[PDB]
Amino acid sequence: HMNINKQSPIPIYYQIMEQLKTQIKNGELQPDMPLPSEREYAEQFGISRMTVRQALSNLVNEGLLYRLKGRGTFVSKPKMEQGLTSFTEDMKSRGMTPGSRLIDYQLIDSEELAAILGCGPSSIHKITRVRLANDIPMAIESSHIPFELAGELNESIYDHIERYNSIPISRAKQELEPSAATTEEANILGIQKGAPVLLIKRTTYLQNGTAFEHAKSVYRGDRYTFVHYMD
Amino acid sequence: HMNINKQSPIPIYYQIMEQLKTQIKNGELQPDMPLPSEREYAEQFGISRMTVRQALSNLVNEGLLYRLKGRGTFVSKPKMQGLTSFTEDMKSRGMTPGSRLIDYQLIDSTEELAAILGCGHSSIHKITRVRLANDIPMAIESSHIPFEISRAKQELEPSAATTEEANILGIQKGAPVLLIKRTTYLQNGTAFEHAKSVYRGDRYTFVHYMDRL
DNA sequence: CAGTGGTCTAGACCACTGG
DNA sequence: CAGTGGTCTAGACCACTGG
Repeated sequence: HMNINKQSPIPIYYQIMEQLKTQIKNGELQPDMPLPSEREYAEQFGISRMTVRQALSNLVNEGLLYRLKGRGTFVSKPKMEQGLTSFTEDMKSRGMTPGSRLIDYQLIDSEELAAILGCGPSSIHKITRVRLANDIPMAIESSHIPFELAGELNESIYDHIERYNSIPISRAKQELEPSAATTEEANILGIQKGAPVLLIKRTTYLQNGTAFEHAKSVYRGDRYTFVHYMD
Repeated sequence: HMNINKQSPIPIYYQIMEQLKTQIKNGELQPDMPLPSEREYAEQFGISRMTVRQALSNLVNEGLLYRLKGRGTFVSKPKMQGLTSFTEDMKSRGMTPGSRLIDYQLIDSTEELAAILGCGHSSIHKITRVRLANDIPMAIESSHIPFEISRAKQELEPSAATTEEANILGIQKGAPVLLIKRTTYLQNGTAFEHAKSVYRGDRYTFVHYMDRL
């Protein structure tokens, strides 16, 4: 039971997206069942087929619908989410309360390797946090960021990056590698020395196709498994 | 320079997509230098604005270009992979993959295994290969299929080598290994292969790319 | 067959951007 | 200001599925 206002400042395709999205969650529409036609939709609202099509085409492009030559447009088979996740979002996803304990900060310059994150010789933020879940330490996170891409700040946080620049967030590159806990890794995380940890190098790009952050993290092997989902 | 076949059975946006893709890889077009206007493209080829826009839109959707309201459409710099087997994963690393079978079986279905995919307690293939890279042991892989493309689910977990694990791979016992459970589903929405692998920590790092908005 | 998505056209106004 | 992507319209032919 759908409603579209051509007069609204909110684009018509978006109105059609946002509402259908809920008609699916609410299961008012059922998977492996066709929707009204592109042409039928276009009439019911008194808009152009292509304007129907832009919303539908976006939803299919997001996996919520699918198409069959000569038959129609169909709703889909539900999904789960994790791409592009931070620790806080990774935890809320596992039903846990994310936490943060700052343990180190510095401003240091740069070897050639730090320059490899698309250096703009420059001054860098180096925040070393301890990541927690239900107040249990889960990981140690060393985050690397330039002043040529963030300047300075007093944080009290993802959006600052897209805010300080033209560009939004896009794609990310994670490198995982297994290790045994060093005595300081072990100490902080509260595990035995030599205990299995997971070393994650996450470098993150703008839609610029430019990276802003390179993060070396250490994750406890006992309480954390990396879950991933591709294609 | 760029060429459009309006009569051809391959659509015009796809023609535009494909060529542009190479002008970007080849660097004929430069990152952070804008493309010709949407309107400029439409004239230069003598086609409609919107069908140019379908090509670009698709490319921007693939991470290869980005748009700036009021300014234009710009290129992005980064490199390519995606969708992994052991063997494509190695070729990607400049290496020649190999396989040595060390076990094969058909066993009953236990419920935990059975919970993935359908019915169980039903005939399951269990192939255990030792995976090779330029003739080095890299992993020990126990792959599971019932005998009865799309999405994949990988779970990584770090560990220390058990003594037989160490044995095969030719590494010290207790050495850092990487435990990967790779479940892959068909377009059916039904699971196809469940693989429990063990990877040496010394010579292997897991690499992975993410998208979202 | 009448219906459907996939593609395509030749125009239109808007909000936004930079100089 | 003039240019750009963002949106929209009212038509069109096609190749394809089903009864």
